[PDB]
Amino acid sequence: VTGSGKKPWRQKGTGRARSGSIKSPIWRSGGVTFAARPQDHSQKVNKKMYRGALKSILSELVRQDRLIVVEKFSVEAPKTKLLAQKLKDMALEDVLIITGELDENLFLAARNLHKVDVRDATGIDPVSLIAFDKVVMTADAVKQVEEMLA
Amino acid sequence: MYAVFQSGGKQHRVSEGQTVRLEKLDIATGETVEFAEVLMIANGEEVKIGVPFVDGGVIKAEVVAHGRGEKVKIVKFRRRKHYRKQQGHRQWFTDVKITGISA
Amino acid sequence: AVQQNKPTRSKRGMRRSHDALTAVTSLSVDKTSGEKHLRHHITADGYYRGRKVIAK
Amino acid sequence: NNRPVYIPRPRPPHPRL
Amino acid sequence: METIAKHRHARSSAQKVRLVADLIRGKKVSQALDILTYTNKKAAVLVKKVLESAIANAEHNDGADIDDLKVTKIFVDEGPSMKRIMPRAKGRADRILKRTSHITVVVSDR
Amino acid sequence: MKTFTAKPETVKRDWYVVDATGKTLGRLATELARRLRGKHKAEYTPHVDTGDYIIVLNADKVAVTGNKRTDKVYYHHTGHIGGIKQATFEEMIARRPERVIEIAVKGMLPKGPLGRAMFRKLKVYAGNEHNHAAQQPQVLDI
Amino acid sequence: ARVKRGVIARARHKKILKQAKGYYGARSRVYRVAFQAVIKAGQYAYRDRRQRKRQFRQLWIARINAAARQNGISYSKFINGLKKASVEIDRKILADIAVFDKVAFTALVEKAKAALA
RNA sequence: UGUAACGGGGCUAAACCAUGCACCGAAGCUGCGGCAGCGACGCUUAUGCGUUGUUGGGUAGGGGAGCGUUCUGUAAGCCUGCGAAGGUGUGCUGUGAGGCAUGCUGGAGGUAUCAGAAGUGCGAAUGCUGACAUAAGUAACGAUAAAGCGGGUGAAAAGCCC
RNA sequence: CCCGGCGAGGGGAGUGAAAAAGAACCUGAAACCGUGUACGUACAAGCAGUGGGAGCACGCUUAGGCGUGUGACUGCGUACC
Repeated sequence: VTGSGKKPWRQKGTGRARSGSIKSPIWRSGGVTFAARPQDHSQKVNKKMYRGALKSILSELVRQDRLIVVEKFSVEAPKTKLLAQKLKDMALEDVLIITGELDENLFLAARNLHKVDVRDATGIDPVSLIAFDKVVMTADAVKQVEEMLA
Repeated sequence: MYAVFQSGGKQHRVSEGQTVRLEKLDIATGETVEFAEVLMIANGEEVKIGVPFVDGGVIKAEVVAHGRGEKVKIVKFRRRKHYRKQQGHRQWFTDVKITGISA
Repeated sequence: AVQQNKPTRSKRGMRRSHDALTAVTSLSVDKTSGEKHLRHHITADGYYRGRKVIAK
Repeated sequence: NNRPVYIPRPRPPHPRL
Repeated sequence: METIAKHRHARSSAQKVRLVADLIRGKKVSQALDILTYTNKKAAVLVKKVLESAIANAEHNDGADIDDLKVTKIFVDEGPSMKRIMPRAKGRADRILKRTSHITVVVSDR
Repeated sequence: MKTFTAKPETVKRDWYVVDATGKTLGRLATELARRLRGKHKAEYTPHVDTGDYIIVLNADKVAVTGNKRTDKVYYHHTGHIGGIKQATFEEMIARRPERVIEIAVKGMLPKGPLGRAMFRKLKVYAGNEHNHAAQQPQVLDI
Repeated sequence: ARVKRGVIARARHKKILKQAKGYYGARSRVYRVAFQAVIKAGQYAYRDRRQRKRQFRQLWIARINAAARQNGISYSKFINGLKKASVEIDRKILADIAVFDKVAFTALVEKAKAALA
């Protein structure tokens, strides 16, 4: 804290409490007894534990029929309107599209759709699977999952 | 025209057709209850209990309410000994109206 | 020389009970001009006992 | 509100020895 | 009617003015006016001016016939205080409070 | 239900006459305190003055056993540098015979506003005559 | 994540001051003094929940003793007679009967006297 | 300092000794209602118990279980200008910290449930800052070189001008 | 527009959804200081409360009490850290 180490007043004779510095934490305008510092909150998770949780999550999605497997999922042109129509007739509004190969055409179509996400099998995280109401996996996307999950 | 009877460990003097509050009883709110433990019955003529609980005296009473009493705050504090404690209590009670007093 | 405990507002008011002012409630009316004035005092315009005394 | 910049220096009238 | 009238930020202390206020509380305006005229206090002329204003407000903005008016309510409230530094002996300093007050007078015909 | 409490307005107080001739001071005084407190009534209430008015006659004829007639001493302080004054039983009787009986009752009653109130019921006279015949003061033998 | 305690602190102080309502002076206005007053009232309330039972017991005995003596028997004798006669009426009813029903009490003392004799 | 060596009144039994029968007397014991811990058994088996016995004063200290506040996800969901937060009363509710509904002011934000992280709870430290009391309408108004009157101006003159 | 000292301050009028939003200006808590109403208090001794409790003033159904406020009198009771 900006200031000086000079004692505000003498140790004895003054009728008020002993003080040592203007920057003491019990003083106005300067203090904070335990000041925070920039810290890393990331924690270690074992590889097997990460895989086990991912396997556990996928199984339960299948059990709650929240996971739908279909053939290749693609859009002819990079238009959000087309993607909205394709998801409308399927009665899906909050979906996570997982495809084996990432194509810019599908990536751009879903960019402006908040409730819709497009992802690759490699870039799969537990939070996304849990958060999204429905998960749609392509045939290719499914295959890569077992290979990486093993 | 009043009688004395023992209900919940404490005796009550109740006249005909009056409501008396007494400890909780295992009786539903819409059923009559019997008090055959009549300590004393008083009228124009006086009858006492040569043996406790008269001979055939009974009291007919109907349950009305099964509420809880006013909240009581219990405070325990030890001076200078760094010990304070708080508690609350609401005593269960049963309201019953006397319907009939026998002889 | 100095207090050991601060007196309450009750004691403060009790001490102040004798500080109330009193109204004159004794305003006399001049014989001639009929102007209210303090007894045994000249009026504002300069009258006393009827006859003008200031002439100013 | 403001600490008196000057603190008077007292004396020991009563040695109390 | 209400016909209130107040004078805010009077320099006089609330305590000192409050003695004058108690004199005329509940009295008719005619008796209140000459009571203040012959009261030897600075607060007397402050309160009298407020009372004159209240009567004028009633006469102009409200019904006439100010003869039957009474001072139903009158109270003095402490106002903002000005802090001043006054040197004392041995280099010490002390705070002088210039206390103000709000004088409120309410007159009505009923 | 709630225990009965006497209401001061609806209290009946009787008048009695006690002859204090040839009666032990303390034993007479003890009885008077009981009547003045109202403890003899079934509606007695500690915080209500349920007692009865008592007239005591022939105060100067009270009797004391033993040498108390000469050894009993009444001390009172005047609140001054050395103002401690003592009077024997004879001196009190000669000066004010009624005061000794009042002093005895005073100490046999509770201290406080209610205690003073019930003490005011007692009316001690030195002679055999009283001017309270308008109160129908029935004779009390005790 | 700085936390301001203005709202919570004001709630706690209001709760104590509400419980201190009716006390004299700073005991009903100032929290530091009100808290002590409220705590002391709590101790007294706990203590007097037990003194009340004995205080009323003393009052009933005094009432019975006055009524019994008026009938010509001491309290201790009267209670002993009831125990001998196998009467389970407690002091609360006995005092209540004496105040209201004089005839009923007269029967009780008569019953007690018979049992003693 | 004042009786002042029964707590007092007062007592010749209301003192002392011996015997006896009564009664008063605690938060002790019993009766009635309610809560919680621990060990068993008849049975429920992540929990009630038709049950059973017992325990529940407590500082230093150890163990267990919870309330509330700010922020993150759930949450572009939900409540909200026919009224959010905050403020101020009232009425219910839980063994507790608390919670719920609502009157008036307020004027646009708040946040269920379940998890996550803490600048997470103040009555004291001759604590720090601001505000406001007390003494108190009291002391004081700063050289004991000294003022008085007339007129003028002014809303007002012992202090200004003549 | 009016009171006032061609003041300060205020009461009307008008602006505005709102002027107890008037620049001393969002919300406006506490200490502290006031006016009004109900009850209590000038023969009574002490941590100012607690238990019991009459009377009085307000409201409620019933006509007896229930609530709210106050609280004479009385038992016990020497703050916190």
